[PDB]
Amino acid sequence: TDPALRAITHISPLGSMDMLSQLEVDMLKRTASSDLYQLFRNCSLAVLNSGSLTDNSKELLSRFENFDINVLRRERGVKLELINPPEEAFVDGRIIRALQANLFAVLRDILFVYGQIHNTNSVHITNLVFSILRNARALHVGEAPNMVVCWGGHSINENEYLYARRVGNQLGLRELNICTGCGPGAMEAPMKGAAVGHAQQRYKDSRFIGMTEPSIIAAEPPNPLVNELIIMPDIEKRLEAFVRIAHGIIIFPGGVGTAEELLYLLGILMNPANKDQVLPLILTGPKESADYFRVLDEFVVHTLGENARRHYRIIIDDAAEVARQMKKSMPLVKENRRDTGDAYSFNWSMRIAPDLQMPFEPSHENMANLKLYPDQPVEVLAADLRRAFSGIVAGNVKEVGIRAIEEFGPYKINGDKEIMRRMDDLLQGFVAQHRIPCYEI
Amino acid sequence: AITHISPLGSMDMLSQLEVDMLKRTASSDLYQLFRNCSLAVLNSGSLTDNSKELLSRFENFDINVLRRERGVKLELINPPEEAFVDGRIIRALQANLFAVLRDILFVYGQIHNTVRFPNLNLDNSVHITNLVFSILRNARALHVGEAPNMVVCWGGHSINENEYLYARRVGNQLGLRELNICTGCGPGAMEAPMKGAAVGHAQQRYKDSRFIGMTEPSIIAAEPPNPLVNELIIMPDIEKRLEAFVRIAHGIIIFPGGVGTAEELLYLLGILMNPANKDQVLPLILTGPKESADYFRVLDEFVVHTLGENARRHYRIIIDDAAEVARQMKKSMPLVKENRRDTGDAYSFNWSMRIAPDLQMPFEPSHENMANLKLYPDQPVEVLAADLRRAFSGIVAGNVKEVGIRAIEEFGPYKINGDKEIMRRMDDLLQGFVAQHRIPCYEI
Amino acid sequence: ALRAITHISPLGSMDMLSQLEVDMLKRTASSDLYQLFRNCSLAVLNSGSLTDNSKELLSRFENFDINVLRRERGVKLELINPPEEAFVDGRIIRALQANLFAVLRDILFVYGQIHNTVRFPNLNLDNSVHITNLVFSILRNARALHVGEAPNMVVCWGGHSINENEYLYARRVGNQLGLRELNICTGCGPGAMEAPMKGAAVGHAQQRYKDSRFIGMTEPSIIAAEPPNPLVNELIIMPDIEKRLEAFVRIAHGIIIFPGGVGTAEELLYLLGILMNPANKDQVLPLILTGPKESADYFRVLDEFVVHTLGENARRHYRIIIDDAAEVARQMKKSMPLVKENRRDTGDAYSFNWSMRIAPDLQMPFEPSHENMANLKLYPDQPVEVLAADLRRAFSGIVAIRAIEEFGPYKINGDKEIMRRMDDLLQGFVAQHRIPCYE
Amino acid sequence: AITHISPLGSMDMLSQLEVDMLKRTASSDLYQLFRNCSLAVLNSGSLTDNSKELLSRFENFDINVLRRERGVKLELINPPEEAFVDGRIIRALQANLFAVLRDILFVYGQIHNLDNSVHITNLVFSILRNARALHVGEAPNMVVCWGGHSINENEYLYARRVGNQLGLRELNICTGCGPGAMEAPMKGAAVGHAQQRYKDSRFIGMTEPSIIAAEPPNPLVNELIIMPDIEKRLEAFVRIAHGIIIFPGGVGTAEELLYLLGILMNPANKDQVLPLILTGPKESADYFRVLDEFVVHTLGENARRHYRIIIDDAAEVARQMKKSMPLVKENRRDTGDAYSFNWSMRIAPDLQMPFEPSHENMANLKLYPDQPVEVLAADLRRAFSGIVAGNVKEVGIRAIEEFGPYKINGDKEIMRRMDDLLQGFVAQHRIPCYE
Ligand SMILES: Nc1nc2c(ncn2[C@@H]2O[C@H](COP(=O)(O)OP(=O)(O)O)[C@@H](OP(=O)(O)OP(=O)(O)O)[C@H]2O)c(=O)[nH]1
Ligand SMILES: Nc1nc2c(ncn2[C@@H]2O[C@H](COP(=O)(O)OP(=O)(O)O)[C@@H](OP(=O)(O)OP(=O)(O)O)[C@H]2O)c(=O)[nH]1
Ligand SMILES: Nc1nc2c(ncn2[C@@H]2O[C@H](COP(=O)(O)OP(=O)(O)O)[C@@H](OP(=O)(O)OP(=O)(O)O)[C@H]2O)c(=O)[nH]1
Ligand SMILES: Nc1nc2c(ncn2[C@@H]2O[C@H](COP(=O)(O)OP(=O)(O)O)[C@@H](OP(=O)(O)OP(=O)(O)O)[C@H]2O)c(=O)[nH]1
Ligand SMILES: Nc1nc(O)c2[nH]cc([C@H]3O[C@H](COP(=O)(O)O)[C@@H](O)[C@H]3O)c2n1
Ligand SMILES: Nc1nc(O)c2[nH]cc([C@H]3O[C@H](COP(=O)(O)O)[C@@H](O)[C@H]3O)c2n1
Repeated sequence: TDPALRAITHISPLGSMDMLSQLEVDMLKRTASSDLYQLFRNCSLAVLNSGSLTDNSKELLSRFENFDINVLRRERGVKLELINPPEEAFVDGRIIRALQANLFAVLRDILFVYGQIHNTNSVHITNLVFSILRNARALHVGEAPNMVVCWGGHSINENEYLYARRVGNQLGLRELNICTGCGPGAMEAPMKGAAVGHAQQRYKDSRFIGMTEPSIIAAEPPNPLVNELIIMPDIEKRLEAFVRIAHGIIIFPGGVGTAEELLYLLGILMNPANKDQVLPLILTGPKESADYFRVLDEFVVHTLGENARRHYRIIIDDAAEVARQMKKSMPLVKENRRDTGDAYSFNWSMRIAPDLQMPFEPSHENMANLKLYPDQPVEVLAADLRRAFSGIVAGNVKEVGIRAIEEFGPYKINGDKEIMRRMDDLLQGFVAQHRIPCYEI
Repeated sequence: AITHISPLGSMDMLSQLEVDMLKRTASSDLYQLFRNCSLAVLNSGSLTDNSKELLSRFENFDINVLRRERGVKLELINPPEEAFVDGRIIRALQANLFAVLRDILFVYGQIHNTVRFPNLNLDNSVHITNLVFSILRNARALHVGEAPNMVVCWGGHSINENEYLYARRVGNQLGLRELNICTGCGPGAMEAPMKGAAVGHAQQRYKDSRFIGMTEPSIIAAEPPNPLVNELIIMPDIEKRLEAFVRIAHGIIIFPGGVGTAEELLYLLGILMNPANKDQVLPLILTGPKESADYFRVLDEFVVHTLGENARRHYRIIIDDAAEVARQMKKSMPLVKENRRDTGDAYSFNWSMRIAPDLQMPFEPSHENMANLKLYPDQPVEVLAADLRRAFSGIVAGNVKEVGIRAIEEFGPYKINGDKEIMRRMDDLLQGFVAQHRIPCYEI
Repeated sequence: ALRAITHISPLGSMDMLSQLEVDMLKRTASSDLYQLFRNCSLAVLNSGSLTDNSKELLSRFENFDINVLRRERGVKLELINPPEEAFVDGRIIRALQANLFAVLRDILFVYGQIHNTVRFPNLNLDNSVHITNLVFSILRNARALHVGEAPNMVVCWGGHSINENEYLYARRVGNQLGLRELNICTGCGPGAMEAPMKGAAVGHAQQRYKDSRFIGMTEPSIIAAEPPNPLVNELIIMPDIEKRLEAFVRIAHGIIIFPGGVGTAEELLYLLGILMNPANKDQVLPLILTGPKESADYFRVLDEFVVHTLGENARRHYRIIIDDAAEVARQMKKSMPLVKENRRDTGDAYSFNWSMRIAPDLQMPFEPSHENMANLKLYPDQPVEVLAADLRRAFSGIVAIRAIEEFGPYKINGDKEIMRRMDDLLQGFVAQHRIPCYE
Repeated sequence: AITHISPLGSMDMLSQLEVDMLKRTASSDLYQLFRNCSLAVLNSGSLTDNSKELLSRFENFDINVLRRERGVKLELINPPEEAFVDGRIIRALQANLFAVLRDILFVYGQIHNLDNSVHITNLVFSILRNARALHVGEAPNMVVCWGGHSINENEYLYARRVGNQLGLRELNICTGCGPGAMEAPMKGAAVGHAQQRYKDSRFIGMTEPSIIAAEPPNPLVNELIIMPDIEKRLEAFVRIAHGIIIFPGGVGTAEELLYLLGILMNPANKDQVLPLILTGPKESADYFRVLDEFVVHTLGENARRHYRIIIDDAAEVARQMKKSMPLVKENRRDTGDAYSFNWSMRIAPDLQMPFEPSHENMANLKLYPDQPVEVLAADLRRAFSGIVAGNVKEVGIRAIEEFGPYKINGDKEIMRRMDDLLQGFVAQHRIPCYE
């Protein structure tokens, strides 16, 4: 169909999409013909660009502008044609199996999942999240709890990396499996250690999950350790499924996305209906992360109240203790699901409120109608804080309207201007570690 | 009195909104079916080989879909006590039960009533086949990369002592060569193979036997599955049952099943003698003990006179040579593997096989419909055999079923019209089958 | 598609062999041991025998001969005129392939080596520590003892020929036993040694147990005549009946004795003489005797004989169930966790009962010389352990001659009431069809 | 300060009379070997690379053999605390420890003919069989990876790069259990196995009682074998490998490449397939240059049918290695040889025998081109094992002052190449001790 020089390879499916119905295959193909192709292409490039020697992002992706991918139809199932893929993703002309699987992964979540809902109620949003993970063969039936979600920051310095490896090698010396946001630095070090420790302790089925969104994976290649890759429709459905599959959470330094994620966490942990649930939240870093955490906690205790630190707990420069506590909490998390009658792998009990599930358009009017009142209940005040925060993080990676920072005025944030005064040094502090301007009186 | 069972195999990871949907559907009129089938599942291997008498004893039995946050459970109010060893359900029985929950409630209920999958008109043949595939994929029944070894084994409900022995032997041979059996879940001809194949898999240290039994809600409800069946599948109607028999077999051995097997072959030949399927490899062997000779042959004549010597290519008869039937099968696998390899086709499912729409949809033997059934030699062989199958479906047991009798006492017998010699051959077959104990209800 | 010279590769036993050991196989194969290795190998290949014959079945293949090949990697086996039923489409049946290399394992590699070749010193073969440590290295080299194995092994004894009831019933015991995820070990033979495994199969099937272990133990003279039954997964051949019985005891976590005619009497008296010994008052080895309806009286006379000879203290080590298939499994399954605990507290292994003190008396083999028979001390002043040990050697010889015609009938210098119960049991067994041979 | 350990993998099912053998062997003079090797195994993974001083901290340590009816247990008096997690011994550390109980207490003590070349080879096999390292029915993927104890960072990176490429092709690594070049190949291999989903890595590390006494096994070694001497350690290196890859190990690579070319160039081994790739970074081009020159002159250019030199192409190093594997299988197939043990390879009994560098013997060593190539290299290795060892050991400093320097007989041109290679080896910083 094309006479040019176009290095091709035909890949068979590995670990997803393997048993496909015919009428599903058609659907896969008709979707790869829609406008969705760009995402499907750009994600598939980042998937084959994993663990690239050159530690770049935009420039790495621009080199392969000759790249393309096609969905090939066969009576049995389906195959992926790879025109001009990066050479590093192949050994002796065979695709590396990790990558293969993570490729067919992107077929699954971007063209099979993301297609059927986006190219076509908080109960629907959860059962749908469950369904995605079930289809991802990620909820293992009869699995004792060992999953420790690790949130963290895109860029991090050398000490912070070192310490997050140590937490990992510990987590792993205790036979605990890790999830992250499939990205780099903080989302990577914990697995990198947990492997070594998984090794030493002869653990034989290391789960290193990695949850992400269309807009993140299109630019950010999954770090190489990720052995299971899940892509969810939006951040909103990403954070929800983070929480539901976790048996522990360990926030790291990181800066902006972390802070935003913490508020998401807390406003589900402080809701009444969830005073019985057991999800250990240990924040941690290295010695030089002392002041950073400090001001974080100061911010929460001001906004949400001191009663908010019911739910968290800060260990500093004790890699071993963080893994020890996470290991001890695992029985309790089982039991706490035992007597609810709740799946060990999916926390159906945790009540996440529709405000936490509803997506925040980065529209200017959205922040201009935002509310920050101490009279608002702790839950509502925290959800609005998180939605403003996930909008700022989207203002550099989604680029849906980058010039709307001050297009007809600054984001009218009506309410206690002292909440913003606390974020003054907080936001500049993230800029300090390289992680009324935007608000309004 | 009341035991609560956990899932085993089927229904292990359920979404809440789904568990839920079971309990509603469990309350619908469908309930009696769900109960009947679950009582049958628990009465497998019953020391009493009684059909209706065995189930009528357990009238106090009843079953309840219980909801928990994790998943779903089953409440067993007065279960037959045999099915419990030291208080625990027999793991086999457990998994068969949760199979009835899968195909009876999550599968039958859902596609017939709630339009959750919209795009399913269930007349379009593409939709019927793809569905037959979704049913099977969900029963974890199709395996990816499973090199071909499934010998589907059609037979007869009641069979004499010799036929059993002979069919057990074929199974032993089949399983001495590491071939897995699939039957129609029942007793006799559908039990005897798996029963021997078991000793075969054993001697040959074959591990992970697959003894599939495929069935339909009316069959299972009256007839418990035989105790050997390892994977239970319940297809909505015979039509979907046969159609799935085809697609998942890599070989087919038709044992002697009385006048029933006659429409069986015809159905098989219908798809086989089709020009788009002149390339598909599907070993069709018939076989039987010494005495089954006469019975296979009188069949043979009829087929060749109605369809031709060309029909004799697709099948093969063998008699009292058990082993050779295992031998030809084990041989034909690699060719069947290949036949799929070049057509770019799944090993476990035969997508390419064109089963014809008139064979997918059901046929009702209305006295008007019967006589309009075109049966003459000009009409191509495909249509000839398929109408011959529908014509045999109605006239066979046209006197056993009291529906046929009452209707052939009102509107008269089946005055079918087509070609004189054909109704001669269609007769012959029945006069011989009657000679072998295997106005009339029919007319020219 | 097969010939009459076929070359079989190893399966499951003798897989990794050093060249110097490979040589040892061939030199022992050319020595006088050959007939044994020949007869046994024919036997193994004649399992699943469609024809229900014994000696007539094996005498038909006089052309069969087997030879030890040599390659650099290991050993292979040369089958010259094997029987055809043990091959399918020119492949050897994988069952028979193991059991063949099994016989190669124990008859030539073991029995050859330990008897004479001083390649292994420190083999007094009289010291009872040596016999026991030897029985271990056998079941070890036979990959028979599994590390970290929760106890599920139930040894079954019984009669090689049994009516159709005794078989049907022993089948049900198996079915139930199996349904509880228990593994059976018998003496490899027919009838009472087949039915437990035969049923045990179906229920292992119903309960999705995925590693049946139908062990069968035997000794060279028996297997030469009796082909193992088709169910046997592990074949193990022990040098003599004595070392076979010791290893029975060591591997069992339960012993059921079925209706084995007068053939079980020495069997029970063998168990008792280790169970009633002192240092074994803490050990946990359930001993049920069972049978179907008609076996009732057959145990009856039996139990009487033991009570009166050894005492009612022998009823401590056994129990008796009749026609309750289901129960004999239920109790057996129940006893497993206790058997784990008793080996646990004692610091002992689960697969091998080191701590049972088996009498050196019972380990050594018995000569029923008329002098030795008379000198056999059969008095109740002697302790119950030695009383049962001497009562067994008495029954093994008197029941199972040319010498009672040369010298005389077996005038045992025993206590008369012991001799009185002895003859009364023999007469009661004659009522059940199960000057005399004694005096 | 005491813990008790159960057996993991090694020594798990033992007969009672064997157990007794373990105890009395432990109480003898072999105790010190056991203890210092046991100590080193518990010291794997330590951040401190002061191999010796590390052991000097834990001089309180001691180790007792515990009897039980079931088997054996290991009492640990004052064990290093880092080798535990929440009181649980690290499983890796558990296993290698019992492997020292295996090869040092059980094996070494008991075996101490050993004079007949066939007896030595069958024993090396019985040692590898008891170590459960020979897998029956195993496609050949073992690449033995020789190298040097301390290498700079560019050889460490390069050796790692090799491994990753080896791994990425589903190939297992065998090394000398140490660090430096014996670690980076496995360390790489690790990352790669993962990427390709290779789920059964076999990072065999073989060694001798003297080596492991002071040196903790590097943390990647899955399976630890300890052979009695070096002579048997090498012979074993040879029979289990399917290829060999020689990293830049300084002058320590000289006798090695000779020993190997000895068995390769002997006649009866003209049909065996054992690839030999020598690789390294760019800094190693001169270093391999003089090595290859010295050989082409002494043994002939026929010797370069047996060794190939690749420099700075890690991919190809593996690519060829991975291509060789099917050929090494077939080569064992048609000979009727094991795929796990190269029984057919003829090792000459002199290469199996230890060489004592007595002034008399090294002078008696025949070193002239008149003798044949197989013998020449053998004597050349026995030459270098004393010559270069001269400038380091006292037998080549102290003995050459007492009875005079080493006046070797043979041919002058050979001795010229020898000295010329050495002068090379001094120039890359890797009458003297030799005349
Ligand atoms: N609550 C809960 N139960 C689960 C889960 N996964 C598996 N199970 C098992 O379901 C089985 C049914 O026992 P129930 O007592 O009725 O469970 P329930 O809490 O919902 O009532 C339990 O097995 P069991 O008989 O109790 O054995 P075991 O759990 O003690 O080992 C339990 O282990 C889960 O994610 N949540
Ligand atoms: N058509 C088809 N291919 C399948 C099936 N299952 C697995 N395969 C794999 O697909 C490979 C065929 O590659 P292609 O030759 O391109 O098939 P294609 O023309 O239809 O695209 C098979 O090669 P292979 O030679 O069969 O490898 P192997 O399975 O013997 O290892 C096998 O690895 C199936 O059910 N149908
Ligand atoms: N007696 C015996 N023990 C064995 C055997 N195999 C493994 N073990 C284990 O030994 C462990 C007990 O620790 P030890 O320190 O050795 O006991 P000991 O004092 O009697 O020597 C148990 O693990 P655990 O987890 O502590 O006990 P459990 O819960 O598994 O039963 C037990 O399972 C065996 O063949 N026999
Ligand atoms: N040389 C050698 N042979 C081994 C090894 N391991 C297993 N075998 C097998 O021994 C079996 C006997 O076949 P032969 O044809 O006699 O082998 P040979 O030439 O090497 O002597 C072969 O099985 P097969 O059924 O005949 O063929 P295959 O498909 O299993 O490979 C072969 O694979 C080994 O480490 N080395
Ligand atoms: N045993 C084992 N098992 C796995 O699954 C692994 N995945 C990645 C590694 C490597 O990660 C570390 C990288 O840290 P680095 O040395 O580059 O600074 C290496 O020390 C390696 O052990 C690894 N090791
Ligand atoms: N799961 C399992 N595993 C083995 O290893 C087996 N070996 C033999 C059998 C058979 O036992 C019965 C034979 O008795 P039959 O009724 O045929 O006379 C068959 O119905 C089979 O189940 C078997 N089953």
